[PDB]
Amino acid sequence: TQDSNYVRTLRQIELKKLEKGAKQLMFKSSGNHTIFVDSREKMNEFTPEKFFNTTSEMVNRSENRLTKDQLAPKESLDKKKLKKFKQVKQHLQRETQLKQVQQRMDAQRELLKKGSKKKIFKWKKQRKR
Amino acid sequence: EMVIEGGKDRSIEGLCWSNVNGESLRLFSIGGSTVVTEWDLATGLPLRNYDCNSGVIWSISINDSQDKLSVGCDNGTVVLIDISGGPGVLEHDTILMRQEARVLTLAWKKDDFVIGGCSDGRIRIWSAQKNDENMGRLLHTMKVDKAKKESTLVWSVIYLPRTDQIASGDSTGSIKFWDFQFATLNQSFKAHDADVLCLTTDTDNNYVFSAGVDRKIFQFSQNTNKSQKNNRWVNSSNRLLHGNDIRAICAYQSKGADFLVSGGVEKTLVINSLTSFSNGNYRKMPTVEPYSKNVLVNKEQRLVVSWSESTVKIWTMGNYKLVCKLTLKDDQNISTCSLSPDGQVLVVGRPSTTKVFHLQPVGNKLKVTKLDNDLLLRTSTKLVKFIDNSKIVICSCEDDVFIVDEVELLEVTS
Amino acid sequence: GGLPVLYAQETLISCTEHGCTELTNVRASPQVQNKLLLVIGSLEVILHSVMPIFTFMGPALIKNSKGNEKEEMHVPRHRRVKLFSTL
Amino acid sequence: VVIEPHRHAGVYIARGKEDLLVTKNMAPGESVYGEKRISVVEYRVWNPFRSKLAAGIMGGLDELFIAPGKKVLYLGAASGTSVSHVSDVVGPEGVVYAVEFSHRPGRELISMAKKRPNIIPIIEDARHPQKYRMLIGMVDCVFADVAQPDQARIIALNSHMFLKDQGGVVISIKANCIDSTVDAETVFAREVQKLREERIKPLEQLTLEPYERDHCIVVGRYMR
Amino acid sequence: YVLTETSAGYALLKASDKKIYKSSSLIQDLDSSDKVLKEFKIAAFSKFNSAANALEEANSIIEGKVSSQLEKLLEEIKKDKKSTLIVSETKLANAINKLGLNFNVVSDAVTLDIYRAIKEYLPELLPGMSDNDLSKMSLGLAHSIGRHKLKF
Amino acid sequence: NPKAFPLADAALTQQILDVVQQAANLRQLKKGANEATKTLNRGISEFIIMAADCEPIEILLHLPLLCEDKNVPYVFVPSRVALGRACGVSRPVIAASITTNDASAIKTQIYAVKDKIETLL
Amino acid sequence: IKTKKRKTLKNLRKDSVKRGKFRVQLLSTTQDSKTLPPKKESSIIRSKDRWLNRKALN
Amino acid sequence: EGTLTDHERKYLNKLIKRNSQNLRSWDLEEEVRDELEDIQQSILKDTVSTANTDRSKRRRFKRKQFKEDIKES
Amino acid sequence: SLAKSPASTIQILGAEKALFRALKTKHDTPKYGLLYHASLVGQATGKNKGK
Repeated sequence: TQDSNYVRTLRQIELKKLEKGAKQLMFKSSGNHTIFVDSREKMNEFTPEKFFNTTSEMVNRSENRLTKDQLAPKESLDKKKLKKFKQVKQHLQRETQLKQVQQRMDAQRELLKKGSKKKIFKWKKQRKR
Repeated sequence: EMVIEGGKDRSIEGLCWSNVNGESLRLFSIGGSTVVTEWDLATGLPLRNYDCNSGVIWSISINDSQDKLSVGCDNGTVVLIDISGGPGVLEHDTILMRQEARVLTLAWKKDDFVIGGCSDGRIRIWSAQKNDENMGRLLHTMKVDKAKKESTLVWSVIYLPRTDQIASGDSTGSIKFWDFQFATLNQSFKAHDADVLCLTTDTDNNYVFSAGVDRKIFQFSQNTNKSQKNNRWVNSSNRLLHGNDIRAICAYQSKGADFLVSGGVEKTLVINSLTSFSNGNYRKMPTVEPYSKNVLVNKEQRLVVSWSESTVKIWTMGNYKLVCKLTLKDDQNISTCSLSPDGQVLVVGRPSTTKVFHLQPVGNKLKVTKLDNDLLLRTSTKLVKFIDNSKIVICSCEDDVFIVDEVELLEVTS
Repeated sequence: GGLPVLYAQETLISCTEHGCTELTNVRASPQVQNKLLLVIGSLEVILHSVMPIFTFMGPALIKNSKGNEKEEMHVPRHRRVKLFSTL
Repeated sequence: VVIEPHRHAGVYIARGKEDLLVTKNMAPGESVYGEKRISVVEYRVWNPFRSKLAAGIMGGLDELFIAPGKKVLYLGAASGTSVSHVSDVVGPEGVVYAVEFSHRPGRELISMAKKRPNIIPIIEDARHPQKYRMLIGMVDCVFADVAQPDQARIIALNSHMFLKDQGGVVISIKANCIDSTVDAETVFAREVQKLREERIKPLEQLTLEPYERDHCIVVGRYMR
Repeated sequence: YVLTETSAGYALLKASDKKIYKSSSLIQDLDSSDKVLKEFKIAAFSKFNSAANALEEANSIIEGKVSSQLEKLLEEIKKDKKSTLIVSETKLANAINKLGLNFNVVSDAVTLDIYRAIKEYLPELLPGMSDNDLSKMSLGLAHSIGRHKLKF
Repeated sequence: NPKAFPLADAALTQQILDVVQQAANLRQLKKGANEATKTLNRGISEFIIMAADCEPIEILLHLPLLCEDKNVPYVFVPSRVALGRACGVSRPVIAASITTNDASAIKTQIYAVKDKIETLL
Repeated sequence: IKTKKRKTLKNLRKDSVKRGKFRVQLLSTTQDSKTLPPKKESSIIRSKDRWLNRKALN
Repeated sequence: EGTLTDHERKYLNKLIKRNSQNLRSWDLEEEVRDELEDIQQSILKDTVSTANTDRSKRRRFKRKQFKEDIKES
Repeated sequence: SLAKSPASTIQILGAEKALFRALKTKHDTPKYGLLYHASLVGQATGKNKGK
């Protein structure tokens, strides 16, 4: 029905909306961490979480890990956070779908320009004068 | 005369000298990894260890007039290092244009052009000259002939200044003589039978001596006047000299001395007369000329101590019995290791940390008991020689002399 | 200035005239002579009272070390003179 | 909608409808590269994805030397976008010394440091502290984001000409700009050997994985 | 004695410390001054701050970033004619340019240590200007001739 | 040509011009400077090749700035008539972007060229 | 009496392993790696020695 | 400096436990943090596609293994 | 940030609202925009001002 000329602008609208929605989203850090210590008595007893001078329960989080001197509306947060992540993922599948639609429609428009063509889709190598 | 030994798990696959006119001769060597180690020539200590910024180092080439230095890394880079300001000084100057080949060998032409053979097959020619618009850029990628069943990779390349050429040796034996300007192949030889690993020349380039992994060292010549009118090389003479390999070669000339020195994976050192290679009386060196000795004996208990690298082994006579074997892990690069005039006190030397044990012979095995001598453990020792049965003398790595269990000497003019 | 550095070096060599010093000081040489007088008192009672009466009329380390020398050092009259010259 | 403080004095986390890292304002009323503002006093968010210090922070350091009264040098100052939030967490009585060689981003640095009087920008190269001397004295931390491969020589020369003792060195190294084709942990081991040879006592390192690929932050104290 | 030409505020300023030459600079961090010992040892000699103007800022910028033959630097140099002794500079090029008229310039590897020691405790004692005044005058010079001589 | 930052060598120029020939065979590139900036803004370009042979070089070096913003690889080539004859157009083009298609038949040589371009910064 | 010796030698000579979530590497004495600077990069010098003991030559 | 730890230990432990429970209750849910982590993982894997860079570094490492392995093709 | 823009958007830089409503419905996008008040597209006559 519509066009490459329509679907391109729609996809650009949605791509910019997606990137400045991910600009406000926040992801969890991961991967590793490594502390450098002088050789013995830190290999004998390993370094615990208490190198950080924090509590023992609040060390698994990669975010804010409040120490002791700095350390001394129930379902709505989680349902809106999961709905926002669902909305960004729905934006992303809309991006992929509009991308493949513009892909096939642009190929179908490009197939009728010119060229000594043959279905194998390749062109006869002669430069467009 | 002088040995500078590094201990367990360290190599050297490249080194070069620097002698500017009026100052100290210095060695820049590599290890296995990413550091140009500038050694002293005073007391066997690396006075500077420049971690080069890129890759893993593969070959050094000093520049003419000895102010610049080229290393070839493994990511693809060739790094220029400026060395000016006497000893101790090393600064990164520039890295030249990257590529995707493990750069294997380098050689300067003048202070301008660095020729580098790389592990794709190609030898490339970077330019690096001050006050000129193409600095850091290459000029040509001349390409050696490949082979289908094997990745051909050029192992060495040198510059020939009289006939303005570059000689390349590679991993098919194809020693190829390329022209420098116009950047293409003057002539070729499939002389060798396996990997060519090194080559050299003399001071006015009438000869090119190549030597590879099938140990056949042969000499291409340009001696006759019509051959230098054509500036074309012949496959003049051949010589087999070795048992297993060659892995390096060098040449030297003077008006009283002219000879070639080669060596390989059998551990010797073979010397030929340079300008008379077909005529010359060659000479094999012995595999050990131990002018820093490695095995000591003593006449109490009739025992022999034999210290290998970071490891000592003690036995005694009578047949015999291989009594004990000590290995040391804090001691890495071994040195002189002398025993008492009694089967008690053994001092083992290392120029960083040197130790003393005493020995309880319980019969068919020994018992070794370390004793803490901390002034000894913090000084640096070249010779330990056991004046009396308890006290010893020590030389220093700083030209002092002390007594363990103080001494002065007179100075000497420079 | 050089004589002040000489006085500080001599005091450090001993540890290893105050009225005339304050008079010629008030008559960066002032701060150097004050720090020298403080070091000389650190490493002398009536001269110290005259030096307090002179030095109150006039840096940071010299004042802190003068406080240290004063706490090392009737007493109501000296404290009254010091506080009245400060206020 | 609720502001909650972080480990370091100057950086907070906005909780509420969504959780995200955030920092305060020195120049009120305006964003500087297009990011969101949250006014509950105004604050400006700063994402881990186009910064490197921010992704290091959300990875979680241990003793970060970025201080709200002390002076911080930024070398390898990109076109705004990190020095703004470093300026915000340093605050008014401190100062941030941005320095950047390539002077196509120099226009962005000059125009942004005109708006906030807490940055001072320097346009000379990161290799010549003799050149951009005369204007800096005794900073209290240095933070590098230099992409040139001699990162250790650069931060070493700038630190021991400029950084005082027990001053923090924090660096964002990237694997591929110094040594490609060899893995990340190997090149970080090589870089920290170069650092310990240059006696910056390295406290801690992390690789900041899911925000930005194949980098590392190395923190440490300087021990002269 | 001491001859160290610290260019910090708006032009040159000579350091009149209470120590000796580059050998005492090799003993300086050995003493590990770092404190009120340094704050009492160092003292001012002469600070040739012409103005906070753009012209004086650009002239001192050309001095401290090129061949240091500025008129203010030469005028502060021609104010110690009692020995024509050895001075301690920072940059190699400025040291070589200062070693062209009746002196002995030097700059080697402990000059940076004494320069660290005087950049820490510079604005307390030597110029007399307040620390915020220097922290803003540095911003002024940085935006003025840190930009416009190098950026276009 | 001092503002012409990285320009390729002889062999790298030859291999990228053969891969741009195969790209023009398979119709997987967009040619011209304004078309290059269009496809760079809409974010499809694998890499950019640009010819340092035009009388201003500033007719093309505006796309390096957003190319550095979008981290795409980019490289110069010393001949615009070579770009034209290799791209398959009778006029001398300036710039050419290669668009992204993971289901190609030249994907591996495009990616090897892309690594050889992003290695020299 | 068979492998406990080399097991305790390994567990004293190795660098430390990941406690909790993250890992900890040690830091050697600076008065060891000051007289013999590198460690030989085994993963590439085994490559050069493998090429020189290639099976194609004999 | 004193750390009396008689009433101070109990007060500090109770205050630290209450504040740590408050800061841990500020987070969403330990059970529902399995779906949000999967959505974040998919969004990251389709936004910041570093798998192409990883495969490119794998090719750049495979192209320099000196090929004593036959290149027969 | 005007130089970093193609020739097509330098053409249609003005009349973007007619552009976007013509894109999101089915019409034909405009051709002059803000350059229409220049001195040369007024010199041309017909659809020659479009070209």
